[PDB]
Amino acid sequence: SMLNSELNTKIVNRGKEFFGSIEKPSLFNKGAWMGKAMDWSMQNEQFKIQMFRFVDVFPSLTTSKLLTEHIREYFGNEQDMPAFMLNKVLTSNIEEMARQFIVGETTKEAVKNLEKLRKDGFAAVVDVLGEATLSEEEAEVYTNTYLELLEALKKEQGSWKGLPGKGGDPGLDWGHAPKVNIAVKPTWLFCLANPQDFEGSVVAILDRMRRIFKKVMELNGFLCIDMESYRHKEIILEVFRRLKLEYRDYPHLGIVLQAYLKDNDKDLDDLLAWAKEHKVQISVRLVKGAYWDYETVKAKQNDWEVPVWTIKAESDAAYERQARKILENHQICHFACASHNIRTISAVMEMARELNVPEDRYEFQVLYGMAEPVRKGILKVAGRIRLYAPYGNMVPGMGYLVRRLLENTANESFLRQSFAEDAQIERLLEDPAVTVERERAARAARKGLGGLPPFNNEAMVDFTRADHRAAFPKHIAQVRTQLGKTYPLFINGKEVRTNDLIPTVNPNKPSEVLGQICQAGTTEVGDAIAAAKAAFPAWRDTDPRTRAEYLLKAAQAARKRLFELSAWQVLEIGKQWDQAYADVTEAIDFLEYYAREMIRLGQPQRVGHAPGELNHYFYEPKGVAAVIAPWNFPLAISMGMASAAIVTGNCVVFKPSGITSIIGWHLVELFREAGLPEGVFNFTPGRGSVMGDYLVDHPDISLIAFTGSMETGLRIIERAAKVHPGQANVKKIISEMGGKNAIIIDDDADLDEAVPHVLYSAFGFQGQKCSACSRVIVLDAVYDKFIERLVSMAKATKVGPSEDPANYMGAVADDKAMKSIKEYAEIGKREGHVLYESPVPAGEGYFVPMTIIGGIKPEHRIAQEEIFGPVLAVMRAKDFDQAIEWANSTQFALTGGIFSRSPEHLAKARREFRVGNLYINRNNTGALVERQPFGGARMSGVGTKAGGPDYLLHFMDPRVVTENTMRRGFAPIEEDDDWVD
Amino acid sequence: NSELNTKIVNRGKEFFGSISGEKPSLFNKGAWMGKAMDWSMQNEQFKIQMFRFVDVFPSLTTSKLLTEHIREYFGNEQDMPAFMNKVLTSNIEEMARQFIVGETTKEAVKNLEKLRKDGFAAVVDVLGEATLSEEEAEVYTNTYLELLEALKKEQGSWKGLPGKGGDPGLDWGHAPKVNIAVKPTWLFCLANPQDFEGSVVAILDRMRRIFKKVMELNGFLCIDMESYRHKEIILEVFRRLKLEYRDYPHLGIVLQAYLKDNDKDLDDLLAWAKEHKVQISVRLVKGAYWDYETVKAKQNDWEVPVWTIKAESDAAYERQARKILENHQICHFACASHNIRTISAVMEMARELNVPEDRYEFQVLYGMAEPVRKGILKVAGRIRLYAPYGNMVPGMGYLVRRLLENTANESFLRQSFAEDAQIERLLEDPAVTVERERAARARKGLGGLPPFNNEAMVDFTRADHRAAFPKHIAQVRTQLGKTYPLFINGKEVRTNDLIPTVNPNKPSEVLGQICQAGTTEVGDAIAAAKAAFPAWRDTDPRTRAEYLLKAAQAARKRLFELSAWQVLEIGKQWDQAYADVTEAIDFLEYYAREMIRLGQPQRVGHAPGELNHYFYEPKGVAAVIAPWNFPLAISMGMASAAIVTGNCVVFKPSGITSIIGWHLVELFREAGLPEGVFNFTPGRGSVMGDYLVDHPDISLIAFTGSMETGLRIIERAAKVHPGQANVKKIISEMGGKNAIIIDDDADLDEAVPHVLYSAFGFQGQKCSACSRVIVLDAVYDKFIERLVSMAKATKVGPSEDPANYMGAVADDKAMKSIKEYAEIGKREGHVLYESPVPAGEGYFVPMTIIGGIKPEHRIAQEEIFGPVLAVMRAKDFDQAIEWANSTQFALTGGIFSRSPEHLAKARREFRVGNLYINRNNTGALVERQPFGGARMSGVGTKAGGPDYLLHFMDPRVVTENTMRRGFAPIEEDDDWVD
Ligand SMILES: Cc1cc2nc3c(=O)[nH]c(=O)nc-3n(C[C@H](O)[C@H](O)[C@H](O)COP(=O)(O)OP(=O)(O)OC[C@H]3O[C@@H](n4cnc5c(N)ncnc54)[C@H](O)[C@@H]3O)c2cc1C
Repeated sequence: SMLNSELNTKIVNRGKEFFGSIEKPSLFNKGAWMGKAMDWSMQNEQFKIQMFRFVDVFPSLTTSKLLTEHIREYFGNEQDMPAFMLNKVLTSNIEEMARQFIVGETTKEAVKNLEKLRKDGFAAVVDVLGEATLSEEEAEVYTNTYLELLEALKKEQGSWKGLPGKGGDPGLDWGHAPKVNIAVKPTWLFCLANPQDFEGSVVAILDRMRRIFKKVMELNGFLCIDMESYRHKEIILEVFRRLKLEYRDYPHLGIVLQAYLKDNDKDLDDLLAWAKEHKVQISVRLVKGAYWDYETVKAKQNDWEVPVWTIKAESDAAYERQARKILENHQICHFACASHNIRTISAVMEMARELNVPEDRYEFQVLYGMAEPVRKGILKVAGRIRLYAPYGNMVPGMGYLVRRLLENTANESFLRQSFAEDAQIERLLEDPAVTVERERAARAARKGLGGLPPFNNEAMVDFTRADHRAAFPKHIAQVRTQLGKTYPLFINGKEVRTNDLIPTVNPNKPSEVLGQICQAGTTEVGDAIAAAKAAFPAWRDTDPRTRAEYLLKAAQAARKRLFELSAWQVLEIGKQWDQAYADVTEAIDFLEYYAREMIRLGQPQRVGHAPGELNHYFYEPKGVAAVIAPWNFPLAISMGMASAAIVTGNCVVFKPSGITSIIGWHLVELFREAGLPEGVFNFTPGRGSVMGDYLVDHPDISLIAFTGSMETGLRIIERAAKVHPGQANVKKIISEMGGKNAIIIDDDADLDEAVPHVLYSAFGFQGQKCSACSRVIVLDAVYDKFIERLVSMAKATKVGPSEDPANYMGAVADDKAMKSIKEYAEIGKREGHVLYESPVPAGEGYFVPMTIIGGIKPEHRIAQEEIFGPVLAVMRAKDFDQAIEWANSTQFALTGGIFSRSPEHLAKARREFRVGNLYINRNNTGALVERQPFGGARMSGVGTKAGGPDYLLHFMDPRVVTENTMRRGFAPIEEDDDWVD
Repeated sequence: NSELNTKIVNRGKEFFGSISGEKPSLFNKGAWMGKAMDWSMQNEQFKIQMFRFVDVFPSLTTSKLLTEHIREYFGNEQDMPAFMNKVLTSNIEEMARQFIVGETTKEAVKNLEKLRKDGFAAVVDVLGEATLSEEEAEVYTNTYLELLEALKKEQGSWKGLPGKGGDPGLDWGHAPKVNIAVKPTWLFCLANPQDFEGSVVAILDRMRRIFKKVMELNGFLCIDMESYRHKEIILEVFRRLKLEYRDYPHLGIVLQAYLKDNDKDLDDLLAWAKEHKVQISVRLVKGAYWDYETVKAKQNDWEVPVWTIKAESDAAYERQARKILENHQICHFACASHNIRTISAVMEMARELNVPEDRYEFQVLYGMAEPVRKGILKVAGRIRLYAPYGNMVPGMGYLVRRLLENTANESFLRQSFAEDAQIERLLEDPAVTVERERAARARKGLGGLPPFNNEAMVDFTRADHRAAFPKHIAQVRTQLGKTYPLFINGKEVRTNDLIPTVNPNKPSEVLGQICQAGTTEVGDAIAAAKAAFPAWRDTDPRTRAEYLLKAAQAARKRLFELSAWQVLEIGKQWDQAYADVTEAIDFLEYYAREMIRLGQPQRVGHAPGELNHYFYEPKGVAAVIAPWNFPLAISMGMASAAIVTGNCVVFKPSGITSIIGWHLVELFREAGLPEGVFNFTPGRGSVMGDYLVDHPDISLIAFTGSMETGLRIIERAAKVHPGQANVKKIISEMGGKNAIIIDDDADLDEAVPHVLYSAFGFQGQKCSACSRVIVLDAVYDKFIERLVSMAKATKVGPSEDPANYMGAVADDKAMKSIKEYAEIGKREGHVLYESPVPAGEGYFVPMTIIGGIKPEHRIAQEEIFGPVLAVMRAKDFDQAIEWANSTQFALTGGIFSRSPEHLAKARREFRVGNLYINRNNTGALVERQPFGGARMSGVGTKAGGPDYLLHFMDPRVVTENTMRRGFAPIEEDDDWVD
């Protein structure tokens, strides 16, 4: 509009006067060493990656040997290094870089330097550096540091003259602002902060934030609650709202809001409306946001909507739009403009003039140590400028430095464009709404096959959503209205009841009987095999695209029942909410992936190129498949094995585990809803002592798909090898048989990541995963530090019923598992030494303590035998060679992990740590279809990888038809013929 | 010459002018044939339907067969072109009569006289189904004798065709009135340059009988030229018959200008005639087998023997016609062509060389190119019609060839009379056409390697290939008597248990002595392979593939030598031995390329912040237990596949082909393969067989052999013993009981020799061999008569003599086992044929055919692995399929059928691992026919195909979280936001 253009002219002219008054920030001073290192990082993305990852690992390089080797592995030798580049050249320069952005390493030093900044005319908001909070003790250390800082500031602020203002209180900064202002990171107050336990996380954080806030109010100071990643945004908003209402008359409490979030337009509207409704005032520090790359990656990894804008100008436009909304509401909402962008700052200054906002309702904030000319200009133009000033230990100071280097050298950074790229000032001061429309239009100007979308994994449950948080209590309650049923066999499209019933109960409350399961005798199993055999010829002759359609229909049937199917798993086998939902989404992924794989593999392909001849290569099913499924992934692996057999043209006789037979019945419901032909899927739970060998030995079985224990799998393999009278085929074995999986913790591991990932790998679903970490192999010189943090984090977690989301893990599968795991725990405590043994609930339930045992060596039984429970063995390796040797010292080879930031050690692990799925710098559990096709060799399996592009072939046999096309000396010319044209 | 070329173009222009727009009957769109060919020429799919229908038509001998084939080829009435049941039968029969001068000798003679009254001479040809026996050769021979006796009685009453001078009793004053053409291979059912001398003699002896009768009436005999396979044979028949009757002028030979060889062949033949002071006659043609020769050569990696630009054949024709005309004193000339440019060229060159008219005449095929025929009559006056006569069944096959000829895209007749091609282009000097076309002309590999191609088959059209086997067999006999040790960890290990290996066709000939490994030595070889495995596994896949490539080049340089060893050690025929070695080479070249393709880790998934790479790992030590019947091919295939995938091999060759097994030692050592990667441990199964299979350090077993042993291995290998690292992977091929179905509409000219070769090639010792031929009721009696009659022509004897079809079986144990099966089968069904065998030493089993066999019989179920063929009589096609599927095996199968419905039913329900349509069911090639089956024939692994190497490995995934401190590198295939 006309008015829009007139204000834009004022902003652009203010930005022009801003640039004209300024000279480069010190980070862009290419005379200094950090300016040279950053200049080459901005020209060479390969070097940027090396340098920034080096600074990240640098604080763990605690010996001369670690440091020298990492320097060579990251940067090469002295020949390949850049001109400005050893153990002294980098160490002093990197440490000097990190000190550029921190106001001190101790509280006393920080307070002295904060006083110096005041005499230069700058206010401050003080922040405490820290490694990630992984325990209650660490949360207390962080909390008590703020309390210590506030006590030091309390004794000094009385002697500080307020920064000069235009009027008001000469004891206050600019006449109105509190002299003491601190910022706190909420998740640093609770190591288990997680919206899966929303109330518990809010309360734990609020209780510590309240203790800090009371001290702040005694000082008449300001507390700002910082905003972190999207995972915790709603938690943090709720902490702010509760604390504000507890002290409704105290004005000096702020919250950060992130303009790069699509949610923020609504979140700001909501918070303003909420403050009006409750008749309180608030303060907002508006930022763009600090986690852009992380949010984009994390959402894409989980098929979630990306919560951030992804055109940089959209964040700039959102900031100016949201800053206007705050300034319009200045009577209720104090404003802190937190940006280094001259356009953004100039826009806020002119909007404040347009809206005639009193100066005591807005101030400007920049980070200590950067954008100095923008900082000096704000001081000279506005006069109210506060530095965000972190202080503390150099180890988290190094991580902070990396984030600042990333911020300043980003391709889209306003600072880089202004002071490194010689950008045109007109384009820099452009209305970002104009930039948005241009970038969108340019963008407006992976494919599937056969009209189907490409494969994508089904979205994980998203507990940032109120509706997802509410769904599990709702659907667990709805499931409890349908208990007590008798589940029959399902054979040839008919329900068949038998007189032999086995109850299935809640492992966390065994007095809760969920239903009764009919058991098949050998007669009923034989009927199921016969029905599968009779259905096989017409199913085999069904078009592969048509067979795949049944799987797609079953996938949509499960997708529509996702929370219901999950709730059943919570009760029948003690899955935690996330674990249950991930089991159902994996089942859906198998269906969607195997449908597409059969479509891909179902068309015959010409092979060879000789003329006068056509050879077509294609696949045939085998016949009847016995599918013997585990309880620990009761829908995922059951549906994967069964649907793979079915879509490739076989018919299935399915034995679910005797303790997850209701989940097994879900397969019946899903295939029935898909309209699958009768006999193609038959459901025969039964007693292995009655019908187990019968099923495996039967001459009409052509394939056995099994996931379970090594002892049972090896026995099945032995028995299936025999060809009985009337047996058409050599029986094909698809077998997955578990593991004894290790994670290696290298000297240079990032323990803030390694500790929580190891804890989840070991104790997620109380360790009942073939992929679970049961050995953590820790390098000698990091052992004591790692186990202290691991044990301290373990002590914060609670063991209890899985329907309660506050519990980390709960009861194991049944009484037999409990007895067997407890025996293994006693064996392990005699082999090594107990480091942690959790409390468990009193009363009923198959509870085994969360157990960590140290001093374990490869000779020990709990270093070799799969326990399948919450028992973690900690092993102390003398060097990295022994760590790999120990990792490889079992009969198994299923999964493994390594936390290391050494290129040489990672290369050695990739080559020699020969598990079927090796994970680098993350947990070794949670494989996804297509991304991590899953399975191993040695005693862990027969080298079949479910969820990958080699799997379906195992359910089939190849066939070739060769035709001589020549008649009377002529043959049709075919497209791919080798000919003479 | 430009002036000569202008005279030729003007001569052609007058020719087209004198034709007056007339079209040959095949291009007359007012007639039914013209409409059918018009639509065939506009619609390639209909051409295929109509031409294949005319081919199958003579076998549609019942009303049901006919009705069903019409519907299957053409659809229902609504789906048919307008010009289109009894109407179809009569129109096709009328088409065939257009090209045939009669059905009986008396009718042919009467119609040849009518031709004379219209001014045309003739050369008479006898129609016949393919000669598949000596009796059929005698019928064909005696038909020419009968024709000549009839012509002898008539020719004296024929006034000679008018000429300008010479003898009034001869045609045009000089040509004999009786002129016949004979197809040499119709005189011998086993004509094959692999037995060059035997083929020449057999053909020559019958050709001489015909020639004597020809000379008795002062007639002309022309020896026609057939496919390139027999070209040198036929040239040699002509030269010998010429020299036996050096003074008799009226003997001709056909030469084909579409052959690259023909410039030299014509020159050689003229020089030969000058050297021997004889005269010759040449009927120069372009050639009748062009599509076949191009296909056959491409199928065998042979140089295509024909020019492949059509103008090159035209240019060769004019060049070679000039050469003949220049040599008219020695060489009489028949210009056999329907091409007005070609004809005009010959006319003008003869005029410019002043060639006497008695030294050249013109020939066309009866019933086609009618305006061309008439124009030659008018301008030249000396025009002879090639006139076949005889039975309608071969008459239909001849009709198809004529329809193909007339409607070809490059046909001069199609271009002139269907396509309205420009006259100036039609009459252009074809040398100018060649240059323009060659100018216009002016499959890839991966990583600097050429694409995979199968190694060329031995080519016995070449004198050097025919001479190589006797020379290399003799060299092998200078190498007999050696002791062959074990080969373990790069070292020779001798034991004191020696087993001789002898020639199965002459057991008194001892080829050598083979050391036997005990369990100690097998344990040592397993230990050596296990110790070599870590560094071999860590060797780059491209480097491992390089050892296979070097081994293939080492074998290629020794091809005839390696072949000769197999002739003597296991009784391979020359072709079978060479094919064994080329298949070994193919495995090496193919698996090298496959490992290069599979050796690179691939990114899987597309999520950012994450890299997943999917790749493969070897297993460890592989036991390789190889058969004697493909002793280099399958040994090298199984061993090289295990090796290239990063495993190490302990290899047990068969106890009766251990010298061939030692060739793997020689080849891998020449390639420089690291020690311990390949270990050679022949041994007694009763001493070390279970020990090798049971051993805990074995991770994979690759086996080809009997079902009984394969199933034993599968059972024992499933056990996991203390210290065993892996569940043992089985790669197993266990033989078959393979059937070929002969449908009612089968082309028996093709089916009979393909069944014979499938059943008796390498005396039936192939897992793929046809041991059951399932024949539809209504064609049973005719099929077995022709099969037995062909079998009777073949000879059983030593494989080093190429005259023998098959020879001795593998050893004394096999001979006794097979002979016992033959006796069992003779009590179940009824003997149809039992060949003679040589007297004296040798493990000979008669070539044996037994009829009346039913699925309940032992020899319809049990694999005999020898020259014993069961013939089964099925009452209908459903029963034929049911009987084909009635065994416990499912390895190979064949069907001869020209019914789309029956072929579709076979493709779906005849569920063998390798089904072959209208050809033999043996002889699978790498990549073209990946080989192997399920049921009791194997575990679904297919050697020579793109799924095979994965069976020697296990997959592995590395997943890396690439995010540090909130940032990750962006990778090319990331799902991102730009
Ligand atoms: C009386 C007589 C007897 C014959 N006897 C025999 C015989 O015993 N053996 C024999 O092999 N043939 C024989 N032929 C020849 C054969 O049957 C064809 O009639 C003849 O080749 C057609 O040649 P053209 O000059 O009539 O027609 P055109 O249309 O001029 O020439 C067609 C010919 O060119 C050749 N040709 C087609 N495409 C290509 C290409 N892409 N590249 C290179 N060359 C190509 C083929 O030879 C084809 O037949 C005989 C022909 C006649 C008239």
